[PDB]
Amino acid sequence: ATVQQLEGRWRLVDSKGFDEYMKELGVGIALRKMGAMAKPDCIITCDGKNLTIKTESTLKTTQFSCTLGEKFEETTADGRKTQTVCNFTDGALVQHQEWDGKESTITRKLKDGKLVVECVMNNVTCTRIYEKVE
Ligand SMILES: CN1CC[C@H](C(=O)O)[C@@H](c2ccccc2)c2cc(Br)ccc21
Repeated sequence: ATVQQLEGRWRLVDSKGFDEYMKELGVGIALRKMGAMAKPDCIITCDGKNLTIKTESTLKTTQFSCTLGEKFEETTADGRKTQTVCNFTDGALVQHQEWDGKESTITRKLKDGKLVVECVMNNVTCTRIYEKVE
């Protein structure tokens, strides 16, 4: 498994636990409803150690870029400003966020040709499955 194999445009086909993960983050109702109903595409690009992830939908689009292994300020969809680090480790892209004494991890991995995105904060989890599209 390599970080490059995650590259491309992917479209959301299934979600579980997302609303509860947003509740654990303390996301307010406006943003939770938009999350309930955006069916985004996730676009992953990686050039050596440079990574960009763009999550795109008519409701909401976010994008960040980083260097793998280097701490950076991420503005999240819900407007947190986190200190994030992304690494490709044990065959998954692991995005670790720390802010105001709190932490959350988002992992992205290939499983059976699908992109599986898993979020966790304080044992509250979400799992989102994306299929590779043109
Ligand atoms: C870190 N991600 C992972 C989960 C979601 C995804 O990429 O499918 C993502 C998101 C972004 C734009 C539109 C809908 C959902 C999201 C939304 C939010 Br409100 C908080 C974190 C978060």
